Amino acid sequence: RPTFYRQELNKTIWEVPERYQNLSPVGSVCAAFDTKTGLRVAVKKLSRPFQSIIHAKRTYRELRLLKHMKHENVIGLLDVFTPARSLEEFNDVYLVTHLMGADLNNIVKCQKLTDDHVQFLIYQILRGLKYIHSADIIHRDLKPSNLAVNEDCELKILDFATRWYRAPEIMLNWMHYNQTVDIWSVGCIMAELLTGRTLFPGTDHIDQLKLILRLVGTPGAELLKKISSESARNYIQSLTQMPKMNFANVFIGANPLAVDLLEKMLVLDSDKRITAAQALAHAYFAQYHDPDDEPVADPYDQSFESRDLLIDEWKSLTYDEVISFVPPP
Ligand SMILES: Cc1ccc(NC(=O)c2ccc(CN3CCN(C)CC3)cc2)cc1Nc1nccc(-c2cccnc2)n1
Ligand SMILES: CCCCCCCCO[C@@H]1O[C@H](CO)[C@@H](O)[C@H](O)[C@H]1O
Repeated sequence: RPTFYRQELNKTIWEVPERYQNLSPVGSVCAAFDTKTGLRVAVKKLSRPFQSIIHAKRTYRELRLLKHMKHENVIGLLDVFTPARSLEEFNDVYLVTHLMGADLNNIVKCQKLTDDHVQFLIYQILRGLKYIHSADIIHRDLKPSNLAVNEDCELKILDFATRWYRAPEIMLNWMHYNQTVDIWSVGCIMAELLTGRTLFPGTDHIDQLKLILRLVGTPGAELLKKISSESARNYIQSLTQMPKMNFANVFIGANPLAVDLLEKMLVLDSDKRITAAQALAHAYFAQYHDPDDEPVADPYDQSFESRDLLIDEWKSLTYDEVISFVPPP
């Protein structure tokens, strides 16, 4: 067991192994210098991990999730620790990842992208997503500030305005969503990268749905067939502004294939939305698409998700996960 040390930061007690030095708060996440490796790291101290049942499950969910992600386009776990010598002391959890230089927002402000940047950047997201999706994990909150990019235009997916990127079925509250909610988002992100501006800058969610509907159009028979509620079906029709544009005239100076890919991602009907795996093979990624370098996830046991347990059991589960962690090489 390493030796620990205490520090008060922006009115909060951080205690970490001395391995991590020079903590400085970026937002409760500090940047720190991992002296084992000389690399800058990010340290998250989970707020009130075991305060309620809901908190306890999320603590656990995030640990499991971080312990599973092992792909170059997705954030991974360097370290997890607790200053606690035992289960009974266990009340803090800290997670460690690579520190990130920039997110997609920063890249946006700082340089105007080549077509070739947009291809390489979206390619990485999709390759990340084919790996998340293959584990039956749905991101749900893809947006530029959750995409980290280094100096070589390499990208990692993480999770820390969200709605600009949300699939419309989420904003119309179905209890059941599939993985292609994440593809809606990728298309919102791509569009932004090519156009320089936000595709649906909605003041509120109904504003969002309106902008969506005038660009992609009102749903086909085939999709109206799948909506059970008359109220829903009426409400949707109730938009209802100046018609399905052109789409292609919103992106006029862009690469014809980019625009084609975007047409297959920004499909109202999530049954018809292109998947990450299919999107990988779309001609717009001809420069990067390598079929033998696009791996899928190991089996991932999320039977815990359906489970309703006591704080202490969630706290115990989380403790086993902490104790059994194996650092990467
Ligand atoms: C230190 C840490 C601990 C945990 C996480 N967690 C995650 O990144 C994550 C990734 C994917 C998911 C996927 N997921 C599936 C289900 N749902 C609903 C969404 C979540 C969730 C959390 C990130 C980090 N890293 C992190 N977080 C925020 C900011 C920074 C950071 C800040 C500044 C400079 N460099 C890095 N670094
Ligand atoms: C206002 C524009 C939004 C129209 C409704 C979005 C259509 C979303 O698509 C729907 O996704 C569901 C969610 O899992 C699936 O069950 C349905 O099969 C699919 O058609």
